[PDB]
Amino acid sequence: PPIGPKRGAKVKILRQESYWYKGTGSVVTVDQDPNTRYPVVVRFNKVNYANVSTNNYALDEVEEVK
Amino acid sequence: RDLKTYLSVAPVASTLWFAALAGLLIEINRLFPDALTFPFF
Amino acid sequence: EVKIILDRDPIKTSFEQWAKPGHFSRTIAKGPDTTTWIWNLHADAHDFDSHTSDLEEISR
Amino acid sequence: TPPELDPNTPSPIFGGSTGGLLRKAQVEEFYVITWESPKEQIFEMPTGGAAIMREGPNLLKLARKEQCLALGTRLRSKYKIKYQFYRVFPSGEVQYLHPKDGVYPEKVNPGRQGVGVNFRSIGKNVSPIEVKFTGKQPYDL
Amino acid sequence: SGLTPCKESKQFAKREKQSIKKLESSLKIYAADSAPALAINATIEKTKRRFDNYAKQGLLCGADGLPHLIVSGDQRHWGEFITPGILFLYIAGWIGWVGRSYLIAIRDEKKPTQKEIIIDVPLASRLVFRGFSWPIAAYRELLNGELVAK
Amino acid sequence: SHSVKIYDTCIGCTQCVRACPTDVLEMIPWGGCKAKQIASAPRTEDCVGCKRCESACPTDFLSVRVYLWHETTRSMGLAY
Ligand code: CLA
Ligand code: CLA
Ligand code: CLA
Ligand SMILES: CCCCCCCCCCCCCCCCCC(=O)OC[C@H](CO[C@@H]1O[C@H](CO)[C@H](O)[C@H](O)[C@H]1O)OC(=O)CCCCCCCCCCCCCCCCC
Ligand SMILES: CC1=C(/C=C/C(C)=C/C=C/C(C)=C/C=C/C=C(C)/C=C/C=C(C)/C=C/C2=C(C)CCCC2(C)C)C(C)(C)CCC1
Ligand SMILES: CC1=C(/C=C/C(C)=C/C=C/C(C)=C/C=C/C=C(C)/C=C/C=C(C)/C=C/C2=C(C)CCCC2(C)C)C(C)(C)CCC1
Ligand SMILES: CC1=C(/C=C/C(C)=C/C=C/C(C)=C\C=C\C=C(C)\C=C\C=C(C)\C=C\C2=C(C)CCCC2(C)C)C(C)(C)CCC1
Ligand code: SF4
Ligand code: SF4
Repeated sequence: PPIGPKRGAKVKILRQESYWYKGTGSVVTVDQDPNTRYPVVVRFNKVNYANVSTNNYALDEVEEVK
Repeated sequence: RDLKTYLSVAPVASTLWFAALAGLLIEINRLFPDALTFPFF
Repeated sequence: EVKIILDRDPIKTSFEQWAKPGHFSRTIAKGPDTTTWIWNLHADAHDFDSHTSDLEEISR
Repeated sequence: TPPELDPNTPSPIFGGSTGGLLRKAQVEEFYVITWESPKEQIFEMPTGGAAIMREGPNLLKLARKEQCLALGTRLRSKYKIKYQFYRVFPSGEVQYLHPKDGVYPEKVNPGRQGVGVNFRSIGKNVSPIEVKFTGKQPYDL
Repeated sequence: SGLTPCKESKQFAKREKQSIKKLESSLKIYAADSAPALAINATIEKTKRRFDNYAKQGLLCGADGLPHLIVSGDQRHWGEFITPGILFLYIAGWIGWVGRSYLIAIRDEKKPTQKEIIIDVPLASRLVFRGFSWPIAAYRELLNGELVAK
Repeated sequence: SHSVKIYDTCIGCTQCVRACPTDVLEMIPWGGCKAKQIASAPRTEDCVGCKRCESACPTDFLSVRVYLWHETTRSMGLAY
């Protein structure tokens, strides 16, 4: 089947070291490629210290939230 | 001009707000000066 | 060469740009994402050669 | 592939500057950067003020390397030029530094092998106590 | 309350007396019918009124001759602290509650920061009087007061 | 000299390598991202520690880190 969380779905970050740690964001796409350590690119409404609004995460680093 | 209204409500909104507040406070004092307590109860 | 009076005709006059904070800079005209935006707006307000690179515009 | 070697090539026209080499060059190390110029051109010296590039091969000796890359980086953009720099030492041995692998570092090359990369990325490193008394350090792992 | 009421404090009376003599002294140079004179006589009348009210409102005084405030909660001095305070907390609560009503109205919108640097005055004027009944924030607290995510 | 590490969090943008003033990093083939490349610190002896690399990383958290260590002439940025 398709690999990760749906595209529309919003997720909760589990990185700990991420700026948007216990917060949420929406997934843009999921790299379908195995070997790729961190796919699941996500974007956030608010910018981080480095002025960027998107980052990639591991599969176990995100929880679908509703 | 929509736009002029837009210049306004910027931090000019702060000064118009505080100038109004300052005026109100000043008049109150002019009316009720040297008040160290609320004596109406 | 001969020295003379040289000018150009009207170059715009509107409140449109008053309604748009940080219009002079392309980076800061997009609006704030952090409170740093506000300070930068006042610190680059008079940096004319930072706004454009045309010497004629800066001089004017 | 083998690096280029030198050197007997001429150096650029300059008048003298105080930013030049010192005792460190004599007893520790010094660097040389070399390039090919299409025209005789003027450039800003990192150490000094202004110098004239000499058409053809050019040789410049600078202290510290960073000076070498700063000038070299400027050479790559600004004007299009190909440059290389080596570490001299005092004995006479010389050492090729940059590029060092054919191609520039920005561009991925197959010959290169990784150094200092941790496959458990993240800040998944262990607490300092865990390595306490173990010469190690958490990142080294 | 180791103090004595101001009405019956000698030091408190000496201060009113000394102050009036100082202003009256200045009164001498300006002669009578005069602008400064009327200005000084107005300060003197404002001075008498001041001390008169303090005594009138039962405020204790200290050996210094100056009123002192009781904030213990004692009933005779709520005017000194408690009454004005509640008044404050009402206003402070008002301002904060209205300020928080604006951000929530603004939050789900376009560029939310755009209305934080350029105020939506129609929206603000709509929300300002909601602070009048801000202590019915309590009833929001029974449900949607604060975020559960944290 | 200083210590510089890279992490599989790297996306191969290559910006640090472009940012470095002393040619410490370089890119090498890899298969953990779409760029298929990853940074490397094969010459940490020439690093100065200005962290221009870190200042240029877009990973949520830096994928390149610089741990300032023992000081050497090279790291102290001395022309004398
Ligand atoms: C350190 C940097 C920094 C900077 C530059 C700012 C800047 C700002 N903050 Mg932030 N803040 C900061 C740090 C900072 N903050 C920190 C560390 C925190 C804690 C996490 C906060 C928490 C915070 C909150 C909760 C809020 C802000 C808000 C604001 C904005 C208020 C603008 C304003 O006052 O207009 C003017 C404000 C008025 C009330 C003027 C009154 C206008 C009235 C209502 C309408 C106009 C009436 C008219 C003018 C009067 C008529 C009289 C006339 C006819 C005479 C401003 C952009 C506020 C905001 O977003 O704005 C909406 C907001 O609510 N800040
Ligand atoms: C003459 C040119 C000029 C000047 C002097 C200013 C000055 C200021 N700007 Mg503005 N700005 C300008 C042009 C200018 N700007 C233009 C052309 C634009 C559009 C491109 C902007 C867009 C802009 C934004 C978006 C913001 C500012 C803000 C500010 C304030 C910085 C925050 C601060 O002071 O702390 C404290 C703020 C105050 C103390 C508010 C009161 C200010 C008034 C002038 C004092 C009121 C006087 C009072 C009634 C009597 C004295 C009371 C006493 C107790 C102090 C400062 C007053 C920030 C701001 O004001 O935040 C609310 C802010 O968010 N500016
Ligand atoms: C002929 C006089 C003159 C002129 C035309 C300029 C013009 C300029 N300067 Mg220079 N400067 C001057 C004199 C002058 N300066 C002097 C005498 C000094 C020594 C202090 C400096 C030091 C200086 C520095 C370090 C910098 C400039 C910069 C600039 C450029 C942008 C500045 C700006 O945006 O304004 C913005 C204006 C403000 C943010 C106002 C800030 C308010 C000040 C700091 C405090 C005012 C307090 C007031 C005096 C009293 C308190 C009142 C308060 C309670 C309300 C602009 C080309 C900047 C640049 O990068 O050049 C391209 C730059 O970084 N200037
Ligand atoms: C922004 C502009 C637009 C906004 C405006 C819209 C709202 C409009 C509403 C305006 C209506 C005005 C209402 C008029 C009210 C009357 C004013 C009045 O009565 O005069 C003030 C009056 C007193 O007034 C007195 O009245 C007497 C009666 O005849 C005489 O008239 C006297 O002349 C007069 O002095 O009462 C007070 O409230 C003053 C009490 C001061 C309280 C201070 C005590 C606090 C100090 C100690 C506490 C310390 C706290 C620190 C805690 C931390 C410690 C660690
Ligand atoms: C003209 C001009 C100029 C200048 C100007 C100036 C210099 C100014 C100013 C000004 C100022 C300097 C001001 C002010 C003000 C203030 C006010 C108006 C106040 C107030 C307040 C209040 C209201 C108070 C309150 C209170 C009380 C009493 C009680 C409690 C506490 C408190 C404190 C809160 C110049 C040269 C630049 C040029 C241009 C033009
Ligand atoms: C007169 C009167 C009154 C009134 C009262 C009121 C109504 C008030 C108010 C007021 C207000 C409403 C106010 C205010 C203010 C504020 C401020 C003043 C602030 C600030 C700030 C700051 C300073 C901060 C800073 C910072 C930051 C921001 C971050 C972190 C760090 C820091 C901390 C630095 C009463 C009746 C009661 C009594 C009597 C009379
Ligand atoms: C009685 C009395 C006293 C004492 C007192 C006390 C000791 C108490 C207390 C107190 C306390 C211990 C308190 C607490 C608390 C808490 C909390 C936990 C809070 C909270 C909150 C909130 C959440 C709010 C919010 C809001 C509002 C509501 C309004 C505006 C807006 C805002 C948002 C800010 C004295 C002797 C002095 C004087 C006499 C009287
Ligand atoms: S800069 Fe950061 S992300 Fe870009 S390559 Fe170097 S490490 Fe990877
Ligand atoms: S720190 Fe400065 S020197 Fe050391 S690697 Fe990052 S960029 Fe190169």
